Amino acid sequence: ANVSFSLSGADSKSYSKFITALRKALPSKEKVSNIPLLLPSASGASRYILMQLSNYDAKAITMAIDVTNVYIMGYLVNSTSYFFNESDAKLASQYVFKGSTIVTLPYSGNYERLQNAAGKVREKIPLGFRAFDSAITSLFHYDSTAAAGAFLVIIQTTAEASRFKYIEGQIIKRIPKNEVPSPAALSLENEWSALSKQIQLAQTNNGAFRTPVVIIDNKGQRVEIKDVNSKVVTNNIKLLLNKQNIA
Ligand SMILES: *[C@@H]1O[C@H](CO)[C@@H](O)[C@H](O)[C@H]1NC(C)=O
Ligand SMILES: *[C@@H]1O[C@H](CO)[C@@H](O)[C@H](O)[C@H]1NC(C)=O
Ligand SMILES: *[C@@H]1O[C@H](CO)[C@@H](O)[C@H](O)[C@H]1NC(C)=O
Repeated sequence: ANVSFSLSGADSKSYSKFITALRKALPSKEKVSNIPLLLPSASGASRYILMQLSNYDAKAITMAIDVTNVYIMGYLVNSTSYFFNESDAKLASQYVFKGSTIVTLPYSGNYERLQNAAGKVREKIPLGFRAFDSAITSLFHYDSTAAAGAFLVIIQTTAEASRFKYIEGQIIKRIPKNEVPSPAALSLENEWSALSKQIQLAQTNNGAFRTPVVIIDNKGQRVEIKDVNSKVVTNNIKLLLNKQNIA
């Protein structure tokens, strides 16, 4: 695997080192406003990196991540791989976990689909170390009725934390006790592509966003980000979705 993390003996520093390693494992040819810009495209196997995760009992699964968007495609346990039911995952299955028995999951990997499958919205799914441990166990034995919920936990704990310092911070605060994420965290998840797009457009607009991005803050209030001097841009977002993959 290109990156790996083990919950056994982990603390806030080992988690942060892992997230930092995930961010550096993603290819990038340039930075925009000091933030690494993801590749507009990649071909073959080079389009994916592998992330190995082990729970407290040392049971491990390996997940494949699409480097152009940090989306999880599927995962491998024993000699069976499971991929989301969507075209990008179907393509990924042609290049990773070669030789494994490929199982197609009954849902795609976007949040709306996963929430419906799990029967619960992100606002009510606890995150933290024990939740992470529990999610890995569910996928390790492929408990089909818990998989969607397990993906919701893992995606936010890895992919979303790699995209935003604030979300990385949310997991750290939840190490001693699981707790649902804040509305602010979910707001950043939903606006990642919009923020990525505006930061790139701002480059030929003297730092100002063409269209303000609206999120909600830690106090539950509506806040507008309209320029690259915002704290969200200088000290929060850590990866940018390439504009060619937005609109
Ligand atoms: C990820 O690991 C694979 C397998 O060793 C390697 O071929 C590939 O170059 C790595 N990708 C990156 C960008 O680290
Ligand atoms: C995947 O989704 C398609 C519709 O987009 C459906 O026809 C197919 O049966 C699904 N496969 C699985 C594994 O559920
Ligand atoms: C993988 O093998 C382990 C050890 O036999 C087993 O506990 C686990 O359920 C298997 N996972 C799947 C999804 O088959």
